[PDB]
Amino acid sequence: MVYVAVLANIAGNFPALTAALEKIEELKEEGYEIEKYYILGNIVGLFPYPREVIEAIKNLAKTSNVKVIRGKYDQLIAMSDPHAGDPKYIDKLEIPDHLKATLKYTWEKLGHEGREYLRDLPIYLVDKIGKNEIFGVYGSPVNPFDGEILPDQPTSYYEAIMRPVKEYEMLLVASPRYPLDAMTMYGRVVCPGSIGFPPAREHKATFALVDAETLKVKFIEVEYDKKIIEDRIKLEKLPEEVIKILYHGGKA
Amino acid sequence: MVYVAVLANIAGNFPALTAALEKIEELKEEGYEIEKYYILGNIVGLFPYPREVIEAIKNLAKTSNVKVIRGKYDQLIAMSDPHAGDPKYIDKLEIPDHLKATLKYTWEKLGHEGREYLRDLPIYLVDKIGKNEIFGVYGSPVNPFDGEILPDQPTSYYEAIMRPVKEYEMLLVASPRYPLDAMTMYGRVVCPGSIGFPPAREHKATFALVDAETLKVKFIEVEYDKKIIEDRIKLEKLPEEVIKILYHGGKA
Ligand code: NA
Ligand code: NA
Repeated sequence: MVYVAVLANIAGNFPALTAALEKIEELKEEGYEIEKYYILGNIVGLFPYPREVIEAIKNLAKTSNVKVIRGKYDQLIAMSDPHAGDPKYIDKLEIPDHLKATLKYTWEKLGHEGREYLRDLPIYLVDKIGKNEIFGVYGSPVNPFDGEILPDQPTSYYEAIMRPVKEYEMLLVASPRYPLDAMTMYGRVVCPGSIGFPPAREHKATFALVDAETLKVKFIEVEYDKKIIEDRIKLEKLPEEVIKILYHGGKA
Repeated sequence: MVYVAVLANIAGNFPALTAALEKIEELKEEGYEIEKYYILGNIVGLFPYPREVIEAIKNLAKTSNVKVIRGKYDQLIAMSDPHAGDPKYIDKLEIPDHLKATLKYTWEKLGHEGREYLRDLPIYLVDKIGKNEIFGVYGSPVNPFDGEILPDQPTSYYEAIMRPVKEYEMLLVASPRYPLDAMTMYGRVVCPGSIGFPPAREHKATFALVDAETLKVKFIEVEYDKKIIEDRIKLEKLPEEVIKILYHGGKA
């Protein structure tokens, strides 16, 4: 049958992304036919593989239908003056010291072409899975980049969030960080989980496959190598906090 | 020919809305074919005619194709607990004093049925005006409710704002509060003007008619009676500050 692959929060973690894409190639040998991909942010920003992540997405988009939308971290980079000489503007932003470091590094490594790529990324996902209209945004409908839809809340919580977008059958968001599939009277609120941004310990690249016909959601978890990411963080001189996030999780 | 009427920022000003609608009816008698209406927020919130504004729209929706989206003020009311006994939460919001007064007034005057109506209002407008896809939001694509797009800026300013929504031919926003029609390489950024929220002195109910085939924008200005609004403000014991905004304009 046919499913739509939904991924989110790669956050510059190339190994996690590669593991996920390879699992998908394998599932296609298992009866899954994947007509298109939805990739929610953050795309880059935390882990040291910004260029490899974008290249992998660009390559996928050439042979498959890929719709990508930017996340908070992507926007913090894209919003900078196009010909800024450095990422110093970041030191004034109200964000943790560790994020300031990774964002600066990302800004630099991306170069002008990488930064322009982020600037071309849409903010909103408006498409249909099957014959069903769906809407997608990084944070929440009320606030695209700073809004946070929490996982583990009662149906009433999700019902109120879905109301403003009740014309859509499904709302796709990245902020919950964990697999979420909440049916409400106004439609379903869904989070595919997190690809490369660990929410806690023993993180596994997580994403979702949604049935284009029935809209049912299946969540997939795939292991990836954290040691090579740890080594890269060290080699690149990034904050120890980034390693702590890798193994114990952290919030956006 | 055929046009789509675009209105924004009624802000509870029934007399202004009535004047605009009546002008539309006159233009129809003059050969203007109106296919549908787009009514961007703020619907209610500042002036004392919340119930009458909603009733006028509802009746319009009965006979014509009308799509409405909420604005900042509408959201501040809709976000409240469905069974709160008063609008006291508003006093703790970081908004000017006069707005607390008018929002609380609006909250109670709306009644449960009125507030529920705002809660059903979509946040985003996604439609086609002919073969042209369009997107609409109150503030800005980056921040739906708090985002502000300025008028009278260089093309480069609007270009950067259109880029994240470049999949659409036209972006409709209310925040500029003045007629705006800026063409960029990524599409046009348009503001129909303000229907009932004066940005300055001698304000006239302003809206736009968009050519359903050429996407050409025509702005219309209509006069309405401010004295009856002033009198209503006084009768309802609302801030003198609202009368000030009425004749000298005020900011959202
Ligand atoms: Na729905
Ligand atoms: Na465009």
